[PDB]
Amino acid sequence: GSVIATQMTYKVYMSGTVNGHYFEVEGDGKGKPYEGEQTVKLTVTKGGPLPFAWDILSPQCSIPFTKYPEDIPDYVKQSFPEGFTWERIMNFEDGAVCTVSNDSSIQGNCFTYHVKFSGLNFPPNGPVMQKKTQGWEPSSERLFARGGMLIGNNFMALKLEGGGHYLCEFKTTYKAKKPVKMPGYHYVDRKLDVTNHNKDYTSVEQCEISIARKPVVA
Amino acid sequence: GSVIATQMTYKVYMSGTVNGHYFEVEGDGKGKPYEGEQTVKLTVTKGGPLPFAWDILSPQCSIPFTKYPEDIPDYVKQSFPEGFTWERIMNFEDGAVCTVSNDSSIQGNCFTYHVKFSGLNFPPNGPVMQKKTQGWEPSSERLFARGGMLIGNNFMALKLEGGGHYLCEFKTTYKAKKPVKMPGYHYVDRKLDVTNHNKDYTSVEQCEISIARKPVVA
Amino acid sequence: GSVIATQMTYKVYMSGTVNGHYFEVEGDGKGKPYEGEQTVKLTVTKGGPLPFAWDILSPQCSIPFTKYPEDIPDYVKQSFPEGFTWERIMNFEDGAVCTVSNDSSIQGNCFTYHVKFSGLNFPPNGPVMQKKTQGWEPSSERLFARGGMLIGNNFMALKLEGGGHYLCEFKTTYKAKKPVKMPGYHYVDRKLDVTNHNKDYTSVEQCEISIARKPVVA
Amino acid sequence: GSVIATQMTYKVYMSGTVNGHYFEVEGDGKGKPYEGEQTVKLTVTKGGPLPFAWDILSPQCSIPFTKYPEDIPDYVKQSFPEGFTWERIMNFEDGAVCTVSNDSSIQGNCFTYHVKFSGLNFPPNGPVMQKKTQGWEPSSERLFARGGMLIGNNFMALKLEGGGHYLCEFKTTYKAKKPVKMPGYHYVDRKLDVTNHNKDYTSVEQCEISIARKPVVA
Ligand SMILES: [Cl-]
Ligand SMILES: [Cl-]
Ligand SMILES: [Cl-]
Ligand SMILES: [Cl-]
Ligand SMILES: [Cl-]
Ligand SMILES: [Cl-]
Ligand SMILES: [Cl-]
Ligand SMILES: [Cl-]
Repeated sequence: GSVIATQMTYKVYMSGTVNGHYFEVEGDGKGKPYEGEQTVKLTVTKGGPLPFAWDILSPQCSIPFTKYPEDIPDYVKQSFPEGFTWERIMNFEDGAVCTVSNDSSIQGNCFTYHVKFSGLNFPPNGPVMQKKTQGWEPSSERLFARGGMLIGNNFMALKLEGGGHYLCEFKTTYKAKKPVKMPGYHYVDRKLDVTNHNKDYTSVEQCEISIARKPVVA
Repeated sequence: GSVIATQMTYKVYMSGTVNGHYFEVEGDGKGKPYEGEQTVKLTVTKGGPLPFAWDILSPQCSIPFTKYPEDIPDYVKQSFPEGFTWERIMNFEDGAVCTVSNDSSIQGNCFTYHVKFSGLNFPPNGPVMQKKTQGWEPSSERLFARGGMLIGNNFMALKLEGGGHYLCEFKTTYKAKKPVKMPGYHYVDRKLDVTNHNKDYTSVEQCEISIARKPVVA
Repeated sequence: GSVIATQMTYKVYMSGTVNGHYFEVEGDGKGKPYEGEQTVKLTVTKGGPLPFAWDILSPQCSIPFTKYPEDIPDYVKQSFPEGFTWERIMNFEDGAVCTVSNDSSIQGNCFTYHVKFSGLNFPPNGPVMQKKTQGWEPSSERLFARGGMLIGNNFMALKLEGGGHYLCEFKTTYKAKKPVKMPGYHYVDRKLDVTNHNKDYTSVEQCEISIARKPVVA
Repeated sequence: GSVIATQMTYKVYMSGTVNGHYFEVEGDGKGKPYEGEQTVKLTVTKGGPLPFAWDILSPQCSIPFTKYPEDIPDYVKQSFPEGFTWERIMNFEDGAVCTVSNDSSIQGNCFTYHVKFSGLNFPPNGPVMQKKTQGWEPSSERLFARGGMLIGNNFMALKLEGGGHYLCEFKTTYKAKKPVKMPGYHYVDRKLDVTNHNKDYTSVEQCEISIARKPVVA
């Protein structure tokens, strides 16, 4: 409540590989953590232009910016100033798999995100390597507590050029760097929109709204 | 609209195996399909008492009873009177796997469900064979259209005796027996409660509420 | 050694569903269990002609007929006369999944196999429903002991019409009906050949050679 | 045949993360590529001592050193001097997942391997984070050709302290940097032994024997 301002900014430092292609990305964002609203601008600082769809990286560029009701303990925020980290597995329906690790720290009014992205087995003629994806459908992450950690499961889906979907299952484990009050079985709905970008996506702007809630039908 | 009364009844005829144990179940239910409210009474007619947790069978005992808004085409209802079928895969976090097939038909004011359940690899000392489960947490099924079919993905979870959860991923493919108007990316929230049962669950009563909706944060 | 003749015969009684299609199969086979050589004739007694590739059922039609060296304890044979059962999960690379349960008993010189097959989510335009498969490539099952059971993992592959492969991962758990001497980490190589069949595969003849061995490079 | 000496040496440059823990490793090895025999010495140059079992990294430290019969085209060797790369997915039975990318180049009598390792979701009280593993059981990789690539599937297993096994499924895709003669359905048996190491595994010596063969029972 005192550790996180109503208006925060954050920096993203991501590096990784996709089918063996190394790359680096830097971002500058801001938003209202208690409102669940945020925005960020990314810049491919190395390895660009990327030979793959930007969409697989968009969800890797900020959990603190999630609107949690008062009756539902905010796992991520509580962890600060200590901070926290998250580990993610992404299984695409065509065999591709990604493992992503994050470390979230805080310094005053700014959050710092260090991210390592590892993605491979993306079919050369698939939607990713052919850049045929058109953003993510809004999602709903199932979250529960286990071993002092918060685990989130999400059935994500990328909109395909000309109609259709490219499926991907998300599993993210959030690990606070200090004991916090564990939440109950809940969900976080999100809508991530790429609001701007250049011709080759070496520059991108993203908009995200994340709101937590109890089961709709309890 | 004319094929399905506001108040319907249905019969369930299920047979199958769990770790090689054959069994048979018969049910009698009713509800308001357009209200998404239903109830059913099950009776283990063969193989009882079952040496496993009833909870794995509860979700196998009625899609027509789902409240769909008017702006979201009801895939299942449209299929009638022709009817439809569904195929389901259940992956429990401890290795157990179940495949379930259903056939839904209609005769006047009564729906008939024929179900075949195949479940195996349930650890002998696990929550299922030890009957340590305590009902399902409310769920949220992600649904989209593909190849004239409706596919649903759900991150289900069984409440464990003494706290904790026993996870299970659901994937259900709904196949209408006739071309129908396909729906867009949506969800169906549910809460399935075992409202009554005898000492050995050879007799069970279930309550279910299923409501469809558009993404909470679009 | 006394419970199993050098020349045995067996009967197969299989029933099940594939994408909701019920069927029944009966078989009559024979072979030399200690030689790992066997043959069997199948007859679709119900639900035929099957609207799917026979190949998915061929591996479901006899572990006792496996040549085990003397330095490697034969898990399956030891279980007799008590017998044993096995549970199997089949994951095809295109999403299809099958769960199979078996019960193996013995009466004199004849083994009796009761089998329940549940398969679904086979794409309508896939190799299975389109009958474009041409038999299994020889396989190698990785076997080890756990909880008094023997678990086998196999990377199977169906030869496709015109070249190529249709992959399927096999996981089989063998459960002896009585405590037996557990084996060490080993393998069983097999070659299953459809030696004869009629136009619509309502009648089939299969040939199988199964030999156990220690790791080739220890 | 002329591009690869009968006696080669190689250098390994690996970096990565495990549950968010960054690390770096350097290796110096040698062996007889056509004999399938090789050895290598690893040194944790950064992030050591590693808080996890070394065994998960041992298989990441040399395909060129595999003995292929003459009747079976050597995919990896043919690719040189152009070289090749490989992408790997590792699924441990307790939920942990690793994605590994490699790039193999050649300069005279020395192979250079650049490796990126990403592993996460290793349970804090599991065999890996608790360093309770004792080397890999010998393995057998199922290999076949697809899309000009060679795909290998392996059912690996880590020996546990006090008996038992910690399972892990391997899937490796080999991508030659130039068109080569594709091989048929075959296998590669291996035995990887940690021949020496210091108290905290910041220094390790490994021995590997890899031999290719046709199906044992064709
Ligand atoms: Cl907890
Ligand atoms: Cl809560
Ligand atoms: Cl459609
Ligand atoms: Cl809609
Ligand atoms: Cl054992
Ligand atoms: Cl042995
Ligand atoms: Cl090819
Ligand atoms: Cl070959």
